[PDB]
Amino acid sequence: CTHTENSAAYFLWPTSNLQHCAAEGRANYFGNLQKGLLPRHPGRLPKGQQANSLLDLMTIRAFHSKILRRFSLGTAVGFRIRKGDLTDIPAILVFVARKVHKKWLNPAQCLPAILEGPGGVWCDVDVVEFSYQMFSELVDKLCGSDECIGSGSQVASHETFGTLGAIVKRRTGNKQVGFLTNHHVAVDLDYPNQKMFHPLPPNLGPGVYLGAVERATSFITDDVWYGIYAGTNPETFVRADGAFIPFADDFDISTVTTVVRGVGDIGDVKVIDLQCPLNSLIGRQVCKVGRSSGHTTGTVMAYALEYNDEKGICFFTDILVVGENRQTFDLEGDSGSLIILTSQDGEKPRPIGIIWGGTANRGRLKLTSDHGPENWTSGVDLGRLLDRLELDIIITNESLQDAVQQQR
Amino acid sequence: GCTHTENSAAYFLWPTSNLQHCAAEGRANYFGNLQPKGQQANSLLDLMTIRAFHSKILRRFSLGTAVGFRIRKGDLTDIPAILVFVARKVHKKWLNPAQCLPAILEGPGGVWCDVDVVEFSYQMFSELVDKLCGSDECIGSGSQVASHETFGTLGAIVKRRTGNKQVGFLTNHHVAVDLDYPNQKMFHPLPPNLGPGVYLGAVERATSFITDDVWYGIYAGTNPETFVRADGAFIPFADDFDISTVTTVVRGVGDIGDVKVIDLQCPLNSLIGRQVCKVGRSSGHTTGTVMAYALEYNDEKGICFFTDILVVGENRQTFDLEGDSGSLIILTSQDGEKPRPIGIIWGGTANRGRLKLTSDHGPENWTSGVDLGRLLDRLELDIIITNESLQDAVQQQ
Amino acid sequence: GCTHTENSAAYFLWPTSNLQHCAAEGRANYFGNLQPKGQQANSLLDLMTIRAFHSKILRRFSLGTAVGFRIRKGDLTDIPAILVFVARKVHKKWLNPAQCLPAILEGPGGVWCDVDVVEFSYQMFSELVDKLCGSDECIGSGSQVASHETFGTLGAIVKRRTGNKQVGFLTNHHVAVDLDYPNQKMFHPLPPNLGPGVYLGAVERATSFITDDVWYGIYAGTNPETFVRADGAFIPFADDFDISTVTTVVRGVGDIGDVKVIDLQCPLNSLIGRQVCKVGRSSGHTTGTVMAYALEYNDEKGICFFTDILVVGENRQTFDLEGDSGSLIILTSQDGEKPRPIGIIWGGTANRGRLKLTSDHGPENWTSGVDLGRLLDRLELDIIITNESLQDAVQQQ
Amino acid sequence: CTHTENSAAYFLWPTSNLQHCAAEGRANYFGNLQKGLLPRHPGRLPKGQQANSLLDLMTIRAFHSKILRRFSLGTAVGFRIRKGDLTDIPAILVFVARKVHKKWLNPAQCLPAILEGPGGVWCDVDVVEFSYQMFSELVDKLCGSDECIGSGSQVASHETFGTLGAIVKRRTGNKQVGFLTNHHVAVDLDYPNQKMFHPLPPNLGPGVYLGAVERATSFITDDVWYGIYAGTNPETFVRADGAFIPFADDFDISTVTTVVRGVGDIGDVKVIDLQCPLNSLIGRQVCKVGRSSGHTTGTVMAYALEYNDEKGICFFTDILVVGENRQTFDLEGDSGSLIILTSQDGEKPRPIGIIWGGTANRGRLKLTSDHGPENWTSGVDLGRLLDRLELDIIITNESLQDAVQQQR
Ligand SMILES: Nc1ncnc2c1ncn2[C@@H]1O[C@H](COP(=O)(O)OP(=O)(O)OP(=O)(O)O)[C@@H](O)[C@H]1O
Ligand SMILES: Nc1ncnc2c1ncn2[C@@H]1O[C@H](COP(=O)(O)OP(=O)(O)OP(=O)(O)O)[C@@H](O)[C@H]1O
Ligand SMILES: Nc1ncnc2c1ncn2[C@@H]1O[C@H](COP(=O)(O)OP(=O)(O)OP(=O)(O)O)[C@@H](O)[C@H]1O
Ligand SMILES: Nc1ncnc2c1ncn2[C@@H]1O[C@H](COP(=O)(O)OP(=O)(O)OP(=O)(O)O)[C@@H](O)[C@H]1O
Ligand SMILES: [Mg+2]
Ligand SMILES: [Mg+2]
Ligand SMILES: [Mg+2]
Ligand SMILES: [Mg+2]
Repeated sequence: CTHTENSAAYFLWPTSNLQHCAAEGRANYFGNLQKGLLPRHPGRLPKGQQANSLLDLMTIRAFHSKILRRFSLGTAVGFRIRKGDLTDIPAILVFVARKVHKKWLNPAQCLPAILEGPGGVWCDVDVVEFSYQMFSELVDKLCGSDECIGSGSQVASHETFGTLGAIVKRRTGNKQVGFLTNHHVAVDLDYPNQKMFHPLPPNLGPGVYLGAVERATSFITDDVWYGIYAGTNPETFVRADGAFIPFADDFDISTVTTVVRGVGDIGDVKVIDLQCPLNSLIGRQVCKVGRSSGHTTGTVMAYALEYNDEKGICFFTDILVVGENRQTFDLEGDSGSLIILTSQDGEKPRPIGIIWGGTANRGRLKLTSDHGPENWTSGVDLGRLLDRLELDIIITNESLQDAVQQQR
Repeated sequence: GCTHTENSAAYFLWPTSNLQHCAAEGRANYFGNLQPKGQQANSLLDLMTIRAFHSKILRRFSLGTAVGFRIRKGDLTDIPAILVFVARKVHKKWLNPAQCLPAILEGPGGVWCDVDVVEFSYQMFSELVDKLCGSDECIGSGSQVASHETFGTLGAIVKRRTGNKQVGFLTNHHVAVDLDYPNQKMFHPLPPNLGPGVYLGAVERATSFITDDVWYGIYAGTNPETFVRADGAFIPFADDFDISTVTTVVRGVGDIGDVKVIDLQCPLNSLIGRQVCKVGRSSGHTTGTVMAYALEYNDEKGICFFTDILVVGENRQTFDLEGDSGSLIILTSQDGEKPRPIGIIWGGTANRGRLKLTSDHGPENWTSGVDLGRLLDRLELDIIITNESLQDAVQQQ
Repeated sequence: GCTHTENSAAYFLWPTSNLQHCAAEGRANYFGNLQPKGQQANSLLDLMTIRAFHSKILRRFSLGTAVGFRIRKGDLTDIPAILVFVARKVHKKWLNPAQCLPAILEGPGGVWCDVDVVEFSYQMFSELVDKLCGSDECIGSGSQVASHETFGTLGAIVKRRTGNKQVGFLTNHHVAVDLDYPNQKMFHPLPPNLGPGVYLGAVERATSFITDDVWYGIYAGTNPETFVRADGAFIPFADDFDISTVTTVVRGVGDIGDVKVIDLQCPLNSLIGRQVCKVGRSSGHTTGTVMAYALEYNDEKGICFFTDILVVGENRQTFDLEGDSGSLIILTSQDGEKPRPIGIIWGGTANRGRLKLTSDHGPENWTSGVDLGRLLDRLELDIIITNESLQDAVQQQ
Repeated sequence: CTHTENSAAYFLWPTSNLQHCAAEGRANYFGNLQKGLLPRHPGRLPKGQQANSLLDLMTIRAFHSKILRRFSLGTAVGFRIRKGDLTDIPAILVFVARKVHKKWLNPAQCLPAILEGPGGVWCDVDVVEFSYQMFSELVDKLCGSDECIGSGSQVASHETFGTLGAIVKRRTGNKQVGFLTNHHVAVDLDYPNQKMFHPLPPNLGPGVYLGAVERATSFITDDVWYGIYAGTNPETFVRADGAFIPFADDFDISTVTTVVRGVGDIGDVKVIDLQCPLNSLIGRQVCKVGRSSGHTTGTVMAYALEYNDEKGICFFTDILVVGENRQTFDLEGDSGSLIILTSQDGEKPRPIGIIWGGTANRGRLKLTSDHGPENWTSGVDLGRLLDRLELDIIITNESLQDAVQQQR
């Protein structure tokens, strides 16, 4: 062979947040916030100090998380939901096993309507009750009837199967062309390789060998992923689930399309800037094309969903989506699907995330009294995922052909 | 220390009165002594007396019996009848004479009735259901009440007639009781391990089975071990529970009148065929029809079991779902009178019973209800039906 | 009809006394008021008082506690001690100061004791076993007694002190009770659906949990919901049962003396370390050692549970098997006196508890026993220990 | 091909006992017995009228079966067991869920000590409490290590496996040479064929194709099998389980031995004459060589075991064996093993049965107070089984070679 490739199943597990200095760095940050707080009057809050960004909301939530998570199942940041509808009121969402009348809650349990954080920036606190295939020509094509491979296509390891998310290329090294899907779909620890096939692996049925997972990430610290401390727990991780599969050397890349079937041509990834106005993400209509539920549409309901489970480990998921018109946004098997902003002004729809859709990252949510609870879906921030995997999205077939010729 | 006395032990009483020789011989003597233009049955007592006397031939090739009105082509008649439930109703051509049920039975004293054959076997969302399950500012009939593992519906606001005369509520036995626990604490709408809620109190007393002669005042059959399913539980409100948050209204129904005793000697149509309703935590407000009374057991034990009230929901819809256990069964208003409660739903629904009425539809669910007048007597409870009477009951505890 | 009155309903009482504010405040007031050459504990009361006062720090990193004598290198000492049960006993090098248990605790009044750490967790064939299981011409302590699904051992011949003063027997609660059944009939040795046997009678009354202050006469701990596992059931003999076939002897032991009350103020070695025996339907005659008293709960409820007696069988053999539930725990004769019963086996054994004593052997089974004196008081029963006293009891029913 | 073979899975099920005349024939027999009974005194029974045969005992049992089976789990005929030992006292054995003292039984339940039947013949009634691998060089050889096939060898269909019982030849038709095993081991209804292999079928491991089941019987009426009515039920059947497998046309019969390994050369089948003295069967020591437990020894404890289960169907099993010295006589997998009388006077051991060892034909029995219950085994009467299948046993290798040359 020409160059040396890694020939070992090799695993690195996080230890940085377990260094006394790394925990002290987080403790010092919140100690600083606490030392300077000087909370405002028993009273009125100025409008210019109202939170106006994801980062504004996430810092208020982190600062007040002990009281917030004492009698709740989780929190996220977004807009207050009132009578089932999104308002334009910036808010921390507090998820509860069941919303009950104030009269059945002592004052310690009853959430406040307003929280003021460090620097005087304040926001609303909203209470949301919360818990943790299709037949069409499109679904047929995604699962094997189509002459091309692309976003939405079924991708299968020996064990599980999911949805190809995007056509991508490595920024460094061999600069190989491949695809992005989620890590759980693509990986099984009982095997030394992770081969992927479309539509099925040889033990289960017909299919072409697409290539094998080269690298994948599951957990990333919040301070590395978001650039801030998103909570006070020294062990805080984002489920940054993602796997990169370089196309096999004898796989015909001319069968790959960069089009998202059912959507059309998409634009470049839209990064989530934590400092821009909330309404460029929260409340935006999204769509996804998956091998299980085909094309669906939904609403981004919240960002940076937090969950505290068995040990003193805090877990974040980036994007919370609910399907429109009381239809589920996804099903099991849609994991890896691209989460795409629908066009507002005629611009190409742009991807913002990839469906996580896994172990505990699908559940139910209650919005109205006249109808049953609704499924919610979780997504990983795509701009951040591409950064950690060091990949670029390829959005045109002309750019795909250039990228193939430029592999080394 | 404390001022008054109350339960400090989980203490169980089990029935033994019917196992006495003299008790069984009294029952055998009654029937042994007893053994067509006959002044034909006009009351529940008349039908139950005929069925008890003929229970042996009736139970031989059947799944159980009840009393009511003959059902013909799926419609209730006004013909007084013993209903005989069978696993499958088949043409008379396929039955030997011993198996084919009669059309008429004559009982002691010449009182007679008809015999009818019925084929038989043993979540909703709304603003109302949301109020019952935690969104309302009050607790009352229909509210979700929860033990650590099981959930049901509060039936009535009640007061004990004796002892500490405590105010509390009535619900069903095993919505309220978990045998892994030494106490029986109940919450609205959820226990703390599952979600938020107010601690209501704990079960103080409950009853499950009662002998037929004590419950009905008559021998309901020839089996010396005959019992009635009487699964009711009484929960006194906790010392720190604010009873000013309690309503005596039945939301979705309104103010109710006093309990309507089921008198076995009154005309059959004052109970059979009557329209009823219920407000429950799972299905909200539903409407149904009383189809039968005093249904027997078919569970192979060797022991007769009775259930008081059989209800089928109107327009082929289910009258109750699981979680409606404990809801009040209420006679709907007919001539302007306040609706009056006659029973309480016995939970069921782990293995539902269904009955076949017409050939063009599948079988329909049926609901069991416990006779409320008799249940209140056995637990020595008075129902409280106005908020002013409730304030009085609180002061008198 | 009948002449005397008896139970006609399955009726359940559940404890609520400890849920009163005044009851819990009395307990909190007692301990709040309370808060090394100290006249060091000499009785069960002394140890239980120290353990209750320090229960919070003791229960923080432990699976439960009991009182007795320190165990050192697997052998019982005569050193009065609180035993602290842990999931695994580890070297002090691996414990922070908050976790490492003390060696000495001083309680109210300066009374002190030792603190000991024990690692812990929650068929035989013979001529005797054949006699107990149906081959003997008599029924007595040790005989197999069976419900429709569960089987156990008859504990004692007893008489009710009040009401009908009926003669019957004492056994454990859930050998005797099946919650699917309205009655609780028991047979020797098998119910009719399984094999031949004589109908003994049915359960009349039973108790499972009792508050600690009512059972022990003291607060056994700081938890306002503290209960004792008191699972005993009383079965009056059936009207047609021939009590002349009943013996008061304990086969394999002999004539027993009266129940030996466990007095909390007497010296510890009159109970702790005492040799005991038991005659049970599954393991026949076994011998064991009383290792501890008043063991606490560790079951995460939020509720303290107590068990009275902890027994480990001698020579590394099990003291009981499943089916021995209900056997009498009897102090063996030491100076010629008749053996005297002190407890009754609480069944267990679905998920046995074991404790580690030495490093060269696996963990050993331990047996739970219920304090017999207190159980008899709570069910208002007198034990009958001679056949002449039994004839008297029969005549006086 | 030369001659025509059956090319269909074809099933015949008994209907004869359902004819009104066949039920009347049985009813008339017991009606005759009842009409003439004239029972003896409240008292003494003559010795010359004491039952002295299997047939004597079986007729007393049939005549009195209503009272016998009212409070019992089954009956058999044999010798009274007293304090765990066989006596020489002819008796009906009555099997009970548990033996209890008389004092716990009303007089209706308590069995009598004596029963007198038609003709004045009488017998004892005995009460018995009752309910429903190994590593050695021999077991290795039986399961595949041996160079030969013979009695005791493992024989496997695709699903189950058992023990080859005897080398046999058909009395009629093609007169093919093959082997006898039990029907349940050899047969599965989901397949059209029943191929048998030693030691394993191809889906499970290595093995040679032995041939396929040609014919098998499961249930035979008592009056056909025993030559008498063994009970009053118009639906009475013997579990006459047996399957005949002719050796495949390309199977090398020179690999077959007629020796019973661990026993030696055996004699001809010993028929069970229902009129001969009881002690030529009851109480006799037996042995069996099976693929699961190898060579074991046991005692014939009883004959014509009766069982009444769900419908009004009475079932008989011929031979009841208990292992010696509290060792189990067989295990699952020994089904089909030959049940052989050990030598008394130096004569070759002779086979009397074949282990049924199946659905409900193994259970436990209590004999002593100082020890736990013991396993019992069931066998099918071999002389009768060979008659119904029309087969002869081959007991010498010289006779085997003659039989092969004489196949047509
Ligand atoms: N810890 C809690 N658990 C459950 N319910 C709670 C809790 N704290 C508050 N609530 C309920 O949530 C209510 C506030 O809900 P929320 O903040 O969503 O109001 P809103 O957005 O103005 O209106 P809407 O309820 O229609 O969304 C309180 O009035 C109370 O009934
Ligand atoms: N033991 C039995 N098991 C099953 N079916 C029986 C049995 N005995 C009678 N039947 C059937 O039930 C019929 C009687 O039905 P039933 O008494 O309900 O009549 P109906 O009320 O006049 O009419 P409908 O069938 O419309 O209700 C018999 O004619 C026979 O076909
Ligand atoms: N919370 C705890 N969990 C587990 N092990 C503990 C804990 N606290 C103390 N220990 C261990 O138990 C030891 C004390 O044991 P213990 O009191 O039984 O001593 P001993 O009776 O003198 O000797 P022996 O170990 O022979 O019984 C400590 O030295 C420590 O190793
Ligand atoms: N229906 C029955 N169910 C259970 N046990 C019974 C029944 N009828 C009788 N017995 C018991 O069986 C006893 C008779 O047993 P059996 O006929 O085996 O006696 P045996 O052979 O002389 O002695 P051994 O009991 O030592 O075998 C009776 O005394 C009685 O205790
Ligand atoms: Mg809201
Ligand atoms: Mg009808
Ligand atoms: Mg120690
Ligand atoms: Mg015997």
